[PDB]
Amino acid sequence: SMSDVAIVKEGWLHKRGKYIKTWRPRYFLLKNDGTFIGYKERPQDVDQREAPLNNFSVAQCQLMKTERPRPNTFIIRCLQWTTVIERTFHVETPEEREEWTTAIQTVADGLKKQEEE
Ligand SMILES: O=P(O)(O)O[C@H]1[C@H](O)[C@@H](OP(=O)(O)O)[C@H](OP(=O)(O)O)[C@@H](OP(=O)(O)O)[C@H]1O
Repeated sequence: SMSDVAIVKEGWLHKRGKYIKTWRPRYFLLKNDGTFIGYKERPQDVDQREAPLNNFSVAQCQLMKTERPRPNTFIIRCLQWTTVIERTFHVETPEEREEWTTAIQTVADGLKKQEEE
């Protein structure tokens, strides 16, 4: 339950439009349970956390790193019921990128191990 109610990583990143190719600021939270919730601003109190901007599952995903159109870009491709969603993000260093990427992967491995048994 409670590990399964925790926050793995949170912080700001750039999120690119699907179609309108602009980077936009989002405060994101990586949850143990596999949800990835994003916000316009860093969610102030608890009450603000309850109106998110972005919401997807990242248990069952591919973590890909790219250097276009910006260095330290990454793409998350994650299964979402019957379809995949792909989302493109950006951070200032490859080391930040590598930390975000490794943390997402940590959440997914957590749950792949639970599905196995
Ligand atoms: O702005 P454009 O390029 O037209 O494409 C939008 C944005 O990328 C949205 O990201 P953001 O909401 O951060 O602005 C995204 O929301 P999600 O990534 O949360 O799904 C929309 O997905 P849909 O509403 O799901 O179709 C996608 O259609």
